[PDB]
Amino acid sequence: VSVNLEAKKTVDVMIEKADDLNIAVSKLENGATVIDCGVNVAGSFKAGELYTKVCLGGLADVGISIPGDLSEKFALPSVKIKTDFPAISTLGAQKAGWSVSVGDFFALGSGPARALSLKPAETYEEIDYKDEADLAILTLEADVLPGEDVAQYIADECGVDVANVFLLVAPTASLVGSIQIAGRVVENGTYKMLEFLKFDVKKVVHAAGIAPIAPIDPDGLKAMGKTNDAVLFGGRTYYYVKSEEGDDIAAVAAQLPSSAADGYGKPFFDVFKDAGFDFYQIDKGMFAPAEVVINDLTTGKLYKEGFVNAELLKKSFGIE
Amino acid sequence: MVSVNLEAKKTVDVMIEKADDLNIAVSKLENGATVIDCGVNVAGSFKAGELYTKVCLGGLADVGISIPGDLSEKFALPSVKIKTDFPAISTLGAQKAGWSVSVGDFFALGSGPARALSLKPAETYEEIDYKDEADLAILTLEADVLPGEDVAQYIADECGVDVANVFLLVAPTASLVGSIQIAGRVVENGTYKMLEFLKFDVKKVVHAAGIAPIAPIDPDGLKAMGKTNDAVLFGGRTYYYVKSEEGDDIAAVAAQLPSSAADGYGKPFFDVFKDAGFDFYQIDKGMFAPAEVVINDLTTGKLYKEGFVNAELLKKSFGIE
Amino acid sequence: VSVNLEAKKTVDVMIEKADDLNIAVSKLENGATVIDCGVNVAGSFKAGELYTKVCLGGLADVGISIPGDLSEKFALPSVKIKTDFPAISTLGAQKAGWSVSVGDFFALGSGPARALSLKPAETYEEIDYKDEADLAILTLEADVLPGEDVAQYIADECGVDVANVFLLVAPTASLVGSIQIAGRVVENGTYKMLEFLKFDVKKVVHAAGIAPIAPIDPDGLKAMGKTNDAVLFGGRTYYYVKSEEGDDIAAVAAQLPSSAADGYGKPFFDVFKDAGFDFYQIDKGMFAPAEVVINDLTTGKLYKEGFVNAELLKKSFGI
Repeated sequence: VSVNLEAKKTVDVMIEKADDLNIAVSKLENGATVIDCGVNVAGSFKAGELYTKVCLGGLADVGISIPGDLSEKFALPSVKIKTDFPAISTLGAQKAGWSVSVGDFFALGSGPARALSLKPAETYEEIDYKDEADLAILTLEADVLPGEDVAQYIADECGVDVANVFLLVAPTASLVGSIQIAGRVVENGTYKMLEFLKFDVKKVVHAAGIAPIAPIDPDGLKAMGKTNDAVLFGGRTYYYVKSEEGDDIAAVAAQLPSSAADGYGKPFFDVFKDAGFDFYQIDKGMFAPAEVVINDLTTGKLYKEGFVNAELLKKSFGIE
Repeated sequence: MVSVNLEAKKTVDVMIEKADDLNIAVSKLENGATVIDCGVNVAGSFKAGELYTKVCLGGLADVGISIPGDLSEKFALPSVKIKTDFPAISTLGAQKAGWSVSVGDFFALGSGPARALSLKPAETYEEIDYKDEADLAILTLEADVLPGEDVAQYIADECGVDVANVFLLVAPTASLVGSIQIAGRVVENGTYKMLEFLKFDVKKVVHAAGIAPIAPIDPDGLKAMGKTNDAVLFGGRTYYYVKSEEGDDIAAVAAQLPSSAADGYGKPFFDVFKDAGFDFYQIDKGMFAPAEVVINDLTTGKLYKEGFVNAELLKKSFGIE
Repeated sequence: VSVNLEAKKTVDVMIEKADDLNIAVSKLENGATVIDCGVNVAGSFKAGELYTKVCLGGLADVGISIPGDLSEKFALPSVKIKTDFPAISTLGAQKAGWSVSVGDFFALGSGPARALSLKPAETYEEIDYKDEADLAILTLEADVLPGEDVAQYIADECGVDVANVFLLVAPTASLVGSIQIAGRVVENGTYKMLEFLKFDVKKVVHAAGIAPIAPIDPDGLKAMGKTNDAVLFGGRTYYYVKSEEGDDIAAVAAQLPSSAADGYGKPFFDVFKDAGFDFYQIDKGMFAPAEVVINDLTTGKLYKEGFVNAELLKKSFGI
């Protein structure tokens, strides 16, 4: 299964329905396409949904719901994810694993083009996947549009013609930004499983999750904080795994939630501030869902750890 | 400039092709207009109600019917969810029931895209800076009987289209599609209150979403009006993403918007309407508003939340403990 | 409306997208099609959704929602159903009313082929429906794939050529099993209406419901238990009915939930174990949704009976 060929099905919908989605498609002088989903345009709920689905290599279903009840409790529009290709979609494609630095353009790149450039190499080793395709689709969290030199750099790294590169872009501080980041709820768990817990994510057979769409804050530092908090305080995840002899799934579940990290307990913006706006001072294990539920198909066991913390989410977003 | 009639026609064509699957009935009038019965002599269906509602929004919103996942003892009902990235155009340019249709003994409020050709009422279109241009007109009608040839001819003439290119969708208040389409007005009730009562410029609403329960169907048209209003006024949640300008007081828009800000809030609408001697004039029109309102001001990053979903009044309205 | 012809629309998507859905399509030498949705394959969320839609004869919408609000409350991925053909979809097709026993293959058969073989006959009389079709589509809750003899038995019972038989199969203990059993939340109430309450289910005009996907347990008895429990402690239903003079809809509503049954209150596995693993000692009225909501369109009345029991769901699932 090819993440670039599969994601191209959704890129084609985005391009055909650009006007309906409040996004803007441009062609660079070299033939690459840029799809502005939030820099100079508003984007839309559906554009955010489709952008997230392209980050996932087309190997997940993405929806926007309003979960929550007939009661006084706080509820928000939320992004739900379902995937039956959990390592490939979330780590082979969605993870923002490519540092894109060209002139004054700096952004983390996500999406299926990462599975042609193999960014980073160790992820593709561990999930035993690589793509083969003649087009490359990357999504970029950035406050400006990339130009011709960024497209050429991505083309060369992916081994494709630059006229076959497609770049989707939206700032952190946009609706599409809030949606795509909430849509990383499942990814934050599989990456913590792989990098921090040393759990083999090829064992995760199915996965789903949901996290709220953070309010959009025009300050990019504040938007980083509120969008991370959406996942960390508001996210729920469900992983269906096939354990093997010697695995300790109860420990994986207990270790996974954001609350197991050191420095947990404050809105991200405040954590990052306490840390001197420096990542060396931050436990990256904090980047994880609020709540983790794991069904081990090998034993029939169900584990539930963490919980959604509505008080900390409301603190983050500025409401009582 | 997007056309609400041409966009809604994509959904009308699915309703026509799938009419038997949807439990609705399409007829052709002798003057060539099309009538789509979604509840007068037919049962309609969940999907008919979804699609009816999408047509009322001009095709410029997504509409779903959710069955809530809530593993607790709390009361929960099937609900209508709305998402729109054209908020004033979809909800006010199309959805709002701004046309009083009175022809012989047929009387109903007309909603949907045809309003944006007949400009009903004029001030809405001036304030949202939108008018359609189309050679067909689609109107939905909350009525207990099917409209005939003269009603279609009147709508065609007011819309400046040929009557053969008129499409009328009809469902009683007291029907499944009536409860769905009125729950689907959850976002509209806030945008119209912003425009008409709070004098807020709704062209500043960039995105909007909302959800409201589907009221139980009561065969008494006056009781059905009360229960379906109550679904929004007590059960509706709304989410408005706005771009404020200097001098706006978004905190005050948020606080002023919910149904509970109105005088007379606090009883089922049937009882409010009766205590008021069944006359719309004795009613605070600010009462027609969502239960809960959340506003994200994109200009500042602020989040505001006002009002609340009132389960006790939904249960009282619907007759359950 | 033909439940076989309508379900074939979904079968065709399952066939075309088999690799994308982690299911396996095979053809037997006699030309029948077997679609393995969980025996030797993982299946998927979308396979389970489409399997459940095929069980309902294509006459319902099925979704998988990822509920999970902003609170400490337990929430699980759940299956939602909406239907405007409630007796035909849930009893004429979905109900697992056909005992399939051929050699050492034993399973209950669900889906549209039941409306050709008329299994059982009384259901088709009471709902006033029968199909007419030249293909037959059956779903089977089984731990092994059926072979040519099972396909030929189905073909002959349904009056079709075996080359036009389609069998979908998944074990109880699989993702598709958990999904398709949670998808029976509305059927559990319509069957109990017809069989236990003697209520005429042709009066149900619309219906919807939702139940959680149970955790998958590889023990088939424990899987039977946990997937039952998803509906009987976790399921909500909504029936829109048209009562007539003489009907007592308040009594229907009160008598329908799982909690009105004898032996209610323990996870099903434990109920069943106490019963000596014998369906004779079990009140089958316990196979009902946890919560029942009825709107009587003739009167405008709303009734709500039963309730979701999150503590017993948690007990059943071991958390």
